[PDB]
Parts: sequence; C-alpha cells; structure tokens
Amino acid sequence: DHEAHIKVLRGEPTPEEMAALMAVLASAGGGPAEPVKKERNMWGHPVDKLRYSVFSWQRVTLLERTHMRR
Amino acid sequence: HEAHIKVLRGEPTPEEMAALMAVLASAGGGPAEPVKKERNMWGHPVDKLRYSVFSWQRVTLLERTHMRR
Repeated sequence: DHEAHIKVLRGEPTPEEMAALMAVLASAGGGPAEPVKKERNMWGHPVDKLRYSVFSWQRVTLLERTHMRR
Repeated sequence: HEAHIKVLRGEPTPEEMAALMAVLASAGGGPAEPVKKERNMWGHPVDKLRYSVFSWQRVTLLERTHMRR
C-alpha cells in the first residue's frame, strides 16, 4: 500500500465526529478539476497570428513545436 | 581577350566587308538595354503551395526562394 491518506494528526474523535468531519470534507472536496474531455482545438491559436521572418528560428522552436506537441 | 568574328574562306573587298558587317550589325536585334530586371516576389508560386508544418521544403524551397538574391 502506497496511497497518501488523510491524517488526523491531533485529537481522538468519536465515530460520529469522524463521520461529521468526513461528510463535511467530502462535500467540500473539489469537483472534476482538470476535466476528462479537454479536447484539442488549435483553430486560431495565437502562434499562428504572429509575423515570422522567413528565416526565423521560432518557425522551428515555437510554431512547429506548438503545432506538433501532443 | 575578346572573341572576335572570323572569316574563314576567301577575302572580301572593303565594300563586301562593309556590307557583311553592316547587315550583321542590323541583325543584332535585342532589348537595347540588357540589365538585371526589377525583383517583385508578389504572389510568387512558392507562396501558394501547402507545406506541412514540419516540411523540410519550408527551408529548401520556400525560404531559399525568398532569400536568394
């Protein structure tokens, strides 16, 4: 077992007070942060708006990098 | 060190020499002012092509075509 658990570092609550603590913390706990269906959509990405000199190395290290990074 | 016209057989008289050269000089048609023409890259074909975002032709065709002078 290698999960990181909640620790009551001080105090010794009764099982009712444990239940109250858990129901509060569990309903306070954040919802679906970092959502599972964050689609990719590169339409109009800011890197395509920039002017690049025809020989600008940022055409490799910014533009192509940004399109191809997955 | 210039390359001169040569006549290889027979000798024309000065009159025939003048007529020969005069007609050849008349045949020297052309622009009357041969010099390096004005550069205008507007709408050059290489800008019209689709290049993959990682296509090496973005270096060896598109960029070299724009930058070459």
